[PDB]
Amino acid sequence: PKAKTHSGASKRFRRTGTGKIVRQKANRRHLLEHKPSTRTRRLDGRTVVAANDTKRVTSLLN
Amino acid sequence: LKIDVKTPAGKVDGAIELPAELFDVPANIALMHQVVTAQRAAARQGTHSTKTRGEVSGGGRKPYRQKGTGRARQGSTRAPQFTGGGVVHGPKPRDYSQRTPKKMIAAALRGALSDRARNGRIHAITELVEGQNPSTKSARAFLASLTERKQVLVVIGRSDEAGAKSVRNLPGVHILAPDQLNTYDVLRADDVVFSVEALNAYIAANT
Amino acid sequence: LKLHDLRPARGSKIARTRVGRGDGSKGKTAGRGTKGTRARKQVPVTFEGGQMPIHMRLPKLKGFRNRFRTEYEIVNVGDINRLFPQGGAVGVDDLVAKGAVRKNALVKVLGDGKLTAKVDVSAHKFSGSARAKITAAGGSATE
Amino acid sequence: ARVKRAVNAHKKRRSILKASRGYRGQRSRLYRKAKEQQLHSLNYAYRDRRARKGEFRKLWIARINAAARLNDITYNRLIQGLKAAGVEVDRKNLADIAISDPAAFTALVDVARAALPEDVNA
RNA sequence: CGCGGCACAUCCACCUUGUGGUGGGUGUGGGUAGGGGAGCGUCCCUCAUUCAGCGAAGCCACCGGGUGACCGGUGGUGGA
RNA sequence: AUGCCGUGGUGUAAAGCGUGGCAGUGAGACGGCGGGGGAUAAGCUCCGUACGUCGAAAGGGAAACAGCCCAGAUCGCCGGC
RNA sequence: UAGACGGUGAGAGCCCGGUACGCGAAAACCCGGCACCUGCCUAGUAUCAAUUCCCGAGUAGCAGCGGGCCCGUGGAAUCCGCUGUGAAUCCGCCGGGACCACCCGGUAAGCCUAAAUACUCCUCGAUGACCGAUAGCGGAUUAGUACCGUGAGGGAAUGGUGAAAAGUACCCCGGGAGGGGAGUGAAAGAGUACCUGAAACCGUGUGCCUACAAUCCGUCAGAGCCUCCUUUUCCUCUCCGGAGGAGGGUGGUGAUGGCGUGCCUUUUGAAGAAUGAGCCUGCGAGUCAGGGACAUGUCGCAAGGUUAACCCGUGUGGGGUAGCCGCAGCGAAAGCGAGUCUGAAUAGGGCGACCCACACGCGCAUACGCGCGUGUGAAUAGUGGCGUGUUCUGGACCCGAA
Ligand SMILES: [Mg+2]
Ligand SMILES: [Mg+2]
Ligand SMILES: [Mg+2]
Ligand SMILES: [Mg+2]
Ligand SMILES: [Mg+2]
Ligand SMILES: [Mg+2]
Ligand SMILES: [Mg+2]
Ligand SMILES: [Mg+2]
Ligand SMILES: [Mg+2]
Ligand SMILES: [Mg+2]
Ligand SMILES: [Mg+2]
Ligand SMILES: [Mg+2]
Ligand SMILES: [Mg+2]
Ligand SMILES: [Mg+2]
Ligand SMILES: [Mg+2]
Ligand SMILES: [Mg+2]
Ligand SMILES: [Mg+2]
Ligand SMILES: [Mg+2]
Ligand SMILES: [Mg+2]
Ligand SMILES: [Mg+2]
Ligand SMILES: [Mg+2]
Ligand SMILES: [Mg+2]
Ligand SMILES: [Mg+2]
Ligand SMILES: [Mg+2]
Ligand SMILES: [Mg+2]
Ligand SMILES: [Mg+2]
Ligand SMILES: [Mg+2]
Ligand SMILES: [Mg+2]
Ligand SMILES: [Mg+2]
Ligand SMILES: [Mg+2]
Ligand SMILES: [Mg+2]
Ligand SMILES: [Mg+2]
Ligand SMILES: [Mg+2]
Ligand SMILES: [Mg+2]
Ligand SMILES: [Mg+2]
Ligand SMILES: [Mg+2]
Ligand SMILES: [Mg+2]
Ligand SMILES: [Mg+2]
Ligand SMILES: [Mg+2]
Ligand SMILES: [Mg+2]
Ligand SMILES: [Mg+2]
Ligand SMILES: [Mg+2]
Ligand SMILES: [Mg+2]
Ligand SMILES: [Mg+2]
Ligand SMILES: [Mg+2]
Ligand SMILES: [Mg+2]
Ligand SMILES: [Mg+2]
Ligand SMILES: [Mg+2]
Ligand SMILES: [Mg+2]
Ligand SMILES: [Mg+2]
Ligand SMILES: [Mg+2]
Ligand SMILES: [Mg+2]
Ligand SMILES: [Mg+2]
Ligand SMILES: [Mg+2]
Ligand SMILES: [Mg+2]
Ligand SMILES: [Mg+2]
Ligand SMILES: [Mg+2]
Ligand SMILES: [Mg+2]
Ligand SMILES: [Mg+2]
Ligand SMILES: [Mg+2]
Ligand SMILES: [Mg+2]
Ligand SMILES: [Mg+2]
Ligand SMILES: [Mg+2]
Ligand SMILES: [Mg+2]
Ligand SMILES: [Mg+2]
Ligand SMILES: [Mg+2]
Ligand SMILES: [Mg+2]
Ligand SMILES: [Mg+2]
Ligand SMILES: [Mg+2]
Repeated sequence: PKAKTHSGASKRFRRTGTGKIVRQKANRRHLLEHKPSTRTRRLDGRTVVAANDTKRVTSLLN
Repeated sequence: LKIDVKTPAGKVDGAIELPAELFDVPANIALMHQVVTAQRAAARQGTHSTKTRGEVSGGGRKPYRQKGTGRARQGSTRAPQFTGGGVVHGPKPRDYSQRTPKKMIAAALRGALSDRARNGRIHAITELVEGQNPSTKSARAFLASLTERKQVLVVIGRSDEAGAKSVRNLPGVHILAPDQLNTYDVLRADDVVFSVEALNAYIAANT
Repeated sequence: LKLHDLRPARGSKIARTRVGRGDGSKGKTAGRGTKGTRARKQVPVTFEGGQMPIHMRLPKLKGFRNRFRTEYEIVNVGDINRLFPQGGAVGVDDLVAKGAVRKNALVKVLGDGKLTAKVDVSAHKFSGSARAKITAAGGSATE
Repeated sequence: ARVKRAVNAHKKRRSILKASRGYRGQRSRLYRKAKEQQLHSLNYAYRDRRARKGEFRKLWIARINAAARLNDITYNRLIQGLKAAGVEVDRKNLADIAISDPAAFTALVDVARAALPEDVNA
């Protein structure tokens, strides 16, 4: 039986050209009036997955 | 590199050149071992079977009450710890055969035949029996003249029925077609005996 | 020769671990030890003890996927130069035969590496740098 | 293939039962009880092989003390005097001498007494 | 600490001077959960070889052996 | 006073750091010192302590006596300190 | 052309049934062929005309409520059901994922249709790195039997003398049962309680110890007895053999001295007065599947590696390029590409490519390199198979509820 991948994990993670796994950052969907532009700029963009969670994230993605 | 072609109840009548790329390949023991193992694995039937606790006859109801008895609770009478109960992790029908790549298979066969040729255990003959009537006596005499060892492999064309039947029932003689050569049979054989047409067909097939 | 002479390469075959067979090996708990969930079952990978998991507390990657995207099989002028030091007309089937590109696919030429041979290559959708390098070397880049 | 356990399984049973001969009760008859007694027996033997060195030294010291006090000196001062005289005769051989050659033991006592200092309390 | 046997690691020189062996120093060798390494014994198949109604297997006794799981020899019973 | 951060020397094989495979553990106990709760009682309860032992540590001492004192068992010896 | 298998007083190609190979069917049935027989064909072909008719109805469409499609009602197309309303016949109608226009495709609401696919109560012929009497079917034995239940149902246990009954004539003790002597048999150390014949368990004989002692039953120290062998001096009968004397060593026993809180599980901690175990023999728990996922060892080929289905072969062999992975990345995407995205930015950032232990010419600095042309040759790389560890979906290490 073919292995199945996790749907939410595939929707929330992706790999780069050399094999790193990147993600987007939370706290940036609503309630933006009180957040300074410095905070929102920090939350903007993509970032790599922590070395503590990389094993579980890899297992989810595979 | 050059073997002599012999005739039954006769003498030499030709010579056949063995190309180096087919009969001079170095012997790779590990590769030959892997290919031979895969062959013997594919040769298995794998028709063993047992019954699990779900497949043993009966055993549906809970035999008695859990509490107030003074005995172990049992759940079913076909639990594996019971006599006559099911088998745990027992044999089931299996398919033993591996996916050995063609390059490895061919390399192992070529190495086996190279070993045979290098040691000088390859013989070529025109035919096994003069006429169209098989004769095990004359065939056995011819092979005894050619060689004296217990195991012999005979490679003859699929259309040479008289030669096939003449050596069919000789002990220690194995027969196969040119396109069915393989490492296990070649390595089991002490000597390899080729018909001229079979040798040419094999060489032409392998270019 | 002689099937009783074949042996496997060293280190290719190791004995399996049989895990419930006494005290001199993985003893009785068979490497589990515990008394909890892991003593009898597996814990699902998605489970994090009850707090919102990593794959649920993080946002979905933004965007969409193009249903009609066209993909090209690319090759660099450096590769072309290495494969065809003699120059001459070069086509998609020649690229496939030389094995620098997949078959039954659109071919796009990119401009990485250096090119000295004069080649009149034909493909789809050249790059600007590749076109410049082709015309500088003296060949032609046609779709 | 199905393998019957009996041929392999009886070897350790035979060895344990042969080793447990001479025990009384279940301990020489049943394999399960002979196994526990074998565990205890071998632990006891290991412990006692180390302890018997101390026990034999104790016996030698007692016999040497008896001989010394027979020759009117304490074990204390006899050992101290032999060390002073530089005699490195063993305690085992000292006890053997005490039992076998009393004249030799007496000579050793005089040697140790001479080697002792003039006042042992200074 | 003394004398003798074993093992692991490291260092020093030889042998194919790391696949590993030869000799010599130095350190180390309690151990549950657990991790790594290497082995004993039972059965079946294949290849080679060898024993067997002048007695196989199995069982029983005795005498020995190995660092362990365990092994060998001799006799008795037995009958493939 | 200690403890903590950095730095220059000296010493020390089985320290440390990175990245992978495979874990177990996440009920601790008593003792010393510093505290809270309690009545400054508890073989009470909760914290700290490059503090110890037990857990997972046999041997000698404390009459007996997981947790106290000494001391960490490769094997043999009818040797010594 | 026969060395398959089995039997026969122990391993048989030449002893037997057989095997290779070759012959064989009254009749019946199946299949095929030929006739009889049956039925169809008995002028319409093309051209033109574009005026008319027909082209499957309570159907399609539409609305409501549902079902099902990757699609959980959603912007929801296509398909199916009930309710209501309800068309047109080619200038018709339906489809191409709401819908509209254009274009493309097709011709619903009638019916039939081989082969490639699925299965084995059953009948022949084979096979097994399957079981071998607690196994394998519940069932080698009277087996769905005995037995249990009102019933639906549940559901066992029990194989082996010997080559051949040659199955012990006869005599004796005995009511018999049973035994002894004879006898058969290679063997009764095969006697219808029968091949081999283990352990628990129960006797009989015998060596040692034990009735003033407080014992996890052992261990270390240790006298004394008993037994069997050897070195001495003695019976020198001595070819003896050894009584006997001493010594030494085997083996059995163990007066007496010290030390010593059973095993497992679970626990901070149990000899524990916490759990479990009367005893022996047999059985009883990390397995298998998948071109699954991750990591490793090893092997083949290598910028390539590899086939799936399937085809052909007595096989494990030969074909088979569809596909998969590698071969360039960045971006939500259009797209661009060794760069790309954000951005006004040729700013900075993120991700991705890019080598130097070096030389030579170029500008370079005292040197060190900074990009280029080559070597002083600066080293990459994947992929397929097979082992091992872990993991996924499966009953998934085994056992256990209400
Ligand atoms: Mg938003
Ligand atoms: Mg803002
Ligand atoms: Mg059932
Ligand atoms: Mg149930
Ligand atoms: Mg049954
Ligand atoms: Mg069964
Ligand atoms: Mg193939
Ligand atoms: Mg246990
Ligand atoms: Mg583990
Ligand atoms: Mg746990
Ligand atoms: Mg716990
Ligand atoms: Mg447990
Ligand atoms: Mg799941
Ligand atoms: Mg919550
Ligand atoms: Mg005794
Ligand atoms: Mg000591
Ligand atoms: Mg130590
Ligand atoms: Mg250790
Ligand atoms: Mg362990
Ligand atoms: Mg005989
Ligand atoms: Mg056997
Ligand atoms: Mg025997
Ligand atoms: Mg502080
Ligand atoms: Mg680690
Ligand atoms: Mg907790
Ligand atoms: Mg806690
Ligand atoms: Mg305090
Ligand atoms: Mg307090
Ligand atoms: Mg407390
Ligand atoms: Mg404390
Ligand atoms: Mg614990
Ligand atoms: Mg202690
Ligand atoms: Mg410690
Ligand atoms: Mg102590
Ligand atoms: Mg002293
Ligand atoms: Mg036969
Ligand atoms: Mg119609
Ligand atoms: Mg509708
Ligand atoms: Mg629906
Ligand atoms: Mg819908
Ligand atoms: Mg309608
Ligand atoms: Mg559309
Ligand atoms: Mg139909
Ligand atoms: Mg059909
Ligand atoms: Mg049965
Ligand atoms: Mg039996
Ligand atoms: Mg009835
Ligand atoms: Mg007779
Ligand atoms: Mg007999
Ligand atoms: Mg018999
Ligand atoms: Mg009986
Ligand atoms: Mg019998
Ligand atoms: Mg008395
Ligand atoms: Mg007392
Ligand atoms: Mg005692
Ligand atoms: Mg005591
Ligand atoms: Mg408790
Ligand atoms: Mg108890
Ligand atoms: Mg008790
Ligand atoms: Mg208790
Ligand atoms: Mg309890
Ligand atoms: Mg209780
Ligand atoms: Mg009980
Ligand atoms: Mg396997
Ligand atoms: Mg590999
Ligand atoms: Mg992308
Ligand atoms: Mg922005
Ligand atoms: Mg940039
Ligand atoms: Mg490789």
